[PDB]
Amino acid sequence: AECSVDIQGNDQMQFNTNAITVDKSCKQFTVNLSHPGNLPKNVMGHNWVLSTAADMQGVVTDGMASGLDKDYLKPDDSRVIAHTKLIGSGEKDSVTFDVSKLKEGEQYMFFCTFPGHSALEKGTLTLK
Ligand SMILES: [Cu+2]
Repeated sequence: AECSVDIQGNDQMQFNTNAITVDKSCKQFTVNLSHPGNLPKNVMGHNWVLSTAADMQGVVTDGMASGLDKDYLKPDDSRVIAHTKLIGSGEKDSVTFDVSKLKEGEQYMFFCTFPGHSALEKGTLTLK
């Protein structure tokens, strides 16, 4: 949509897109994560996290390492640019971020930090 994307995380851990293109015109960008299916947060929770492609592994490891209670995102982790909370089936959440935080020509990956989910739930964000 205009400066927004509606992305989904389903019970067979996949995202409904794998490519997000944020236009330079947008001053803010909004992602609305929604979760269809019936499998609950502790078994198939999802979240939308944004970092540079280089930082990704690290955010994922230190988030995995931090636990359900901390929604698998290490607290005040400087590498995560924007993130939603972890949601189970039937939940929704959105995050708007400053597009001026995205550097032109850098590689940004979006992903889900919940254990084992990044292997299929992750894609690219490109700021044109
Ligand atoms: Cu996930």
